[PDB]
Amino acid sequence: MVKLNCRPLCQAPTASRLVSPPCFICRGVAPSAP
Amino acid sequence: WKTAFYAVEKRPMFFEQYEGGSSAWCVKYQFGAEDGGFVGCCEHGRILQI
Amino acid sequence: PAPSANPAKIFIRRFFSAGVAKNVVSYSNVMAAQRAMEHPVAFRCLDKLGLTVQSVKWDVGKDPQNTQVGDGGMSASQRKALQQILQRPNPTMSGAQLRYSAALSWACFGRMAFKVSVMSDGSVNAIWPLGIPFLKQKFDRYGDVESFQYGDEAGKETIPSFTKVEKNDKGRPIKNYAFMIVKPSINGAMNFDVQNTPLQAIGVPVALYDALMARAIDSADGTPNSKWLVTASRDLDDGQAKEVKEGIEETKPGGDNGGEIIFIAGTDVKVQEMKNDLSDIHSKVPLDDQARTIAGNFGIPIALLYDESRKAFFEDTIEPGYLTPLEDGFSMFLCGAGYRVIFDRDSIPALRKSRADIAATYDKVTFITEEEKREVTGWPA
Amino acid sequence: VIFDRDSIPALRKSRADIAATYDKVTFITEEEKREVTGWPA
Amino acid sequence: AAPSRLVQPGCFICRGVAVS
Repeated sequence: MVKLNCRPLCQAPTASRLVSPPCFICRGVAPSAP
Repeated sequence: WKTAFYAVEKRPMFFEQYEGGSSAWCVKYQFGAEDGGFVGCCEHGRILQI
Repeated sequence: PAPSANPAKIFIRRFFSAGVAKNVVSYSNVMAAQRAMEHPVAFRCLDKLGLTVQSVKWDVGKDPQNTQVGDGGMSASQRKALQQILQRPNPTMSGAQLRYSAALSWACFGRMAFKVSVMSDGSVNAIWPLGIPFLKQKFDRYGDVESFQYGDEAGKETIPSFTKVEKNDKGRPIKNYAFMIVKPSINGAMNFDVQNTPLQAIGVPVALYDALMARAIDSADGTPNSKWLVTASRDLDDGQAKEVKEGIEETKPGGDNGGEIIFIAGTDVKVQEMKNDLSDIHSKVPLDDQARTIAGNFGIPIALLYDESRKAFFEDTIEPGYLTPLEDGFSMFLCGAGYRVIFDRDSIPALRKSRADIAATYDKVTFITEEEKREVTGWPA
Repeated sequence: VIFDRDSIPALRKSRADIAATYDKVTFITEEEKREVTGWPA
Repeated sequence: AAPSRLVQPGCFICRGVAVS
């Protein structure tokens, strides 16, 4: 009963982005115009 | 949390040599635990979503 | 001194798990102990055992086996204060009530717990007994309990054990702790074991007892208490058959023609008298046997429920099953070596005559010095 | 290790009587009268 | 319970000058 065992010879990197909370807006300003 | 959700424990984690199915050359261990949980009154909590 | 390495580590490995605050008594046992307080015989034996132990009188004194010339009566004021609390515990309770509740919890569960309030210098301030059903304790990594949890959510006083607590330079503690006196059992497991209570082996006969009494109370109300099942014949003219009824009926005590004969001309009526034994409703024979079992299991001579039996009940079960373990438990960690809590034997009214004659006959012997004649019957020095 | 027999509450009566009657005996030294009922020396 | 909103006050500044 053989039980295998494998380990990727080579490896690799892993990139990712870093989105961050934006310069905000506020819903509804009092002094405004239609 | 001390009253919005309760944790139930009956019998802690345990191991034991499972006598039976174990021979003079191979051991078979058996572990177990007994616990559960439920909510208390769920007008004590709150969740924020988008 | 203490090597801190006991062979009780065989259970925290896998038979137990550290830092969980497991309860000390299974809830089935607590319910059995609660309903055993309502049972007639079980309560009777319980309050008798609690009453007798409650009667003995406490005092601190020099211990007989005082080989420790380096006496542990550290201050002689802590011992004075210790006497105070053994006679006057925490306010709104006396030492008698403490003895009663301690023995009762020990008899019901095989456990004893307490709480101390040592001020700052080994001087104990008060003693509180702990409610054993809802008392939980947590073990260390090696072999023993370190603190006791008392309460589910609001009560969270993790009162330390006597093992690990801020000790004085001599060894006396400085902050609160608890005792957790335990009754031994098979397979060791000093604190991890199952309880050892007579309630463990009395489930069946009490169930038999209440079942039979349920039969007794049931058949008491439900069986007709009437006699003289009279029945008429099948041609009897209701209009004169009722005359037969009133004729039979008008013989009661406080009746006009009572005690005179009943004459029936023709149409033979037949009466049969019901037995209505009702003299074995509770099954007397298989009821006292169950009472004896739930009595003998508590260790009480049947005769109590003659003076020979009383002396036996005092010096065979009560003394070496409640008095010696409670005394040894307090003596172990409440004071230093050389001094320990003692109760007077002569304070028991049933042993007075026995002590009296024993004292008299020893007096007659001569090849024995006076001091050993004393110590063999109390009387330290 | 030794346990003292006189600590048994039921045995006190017989030990008391056995000591009293031994006291009446005379052809016996005091030391052996002791050891026959405890009391080493 | 049904999901309830959490409406908060916005950018409130003025009561006396309308914007052109």
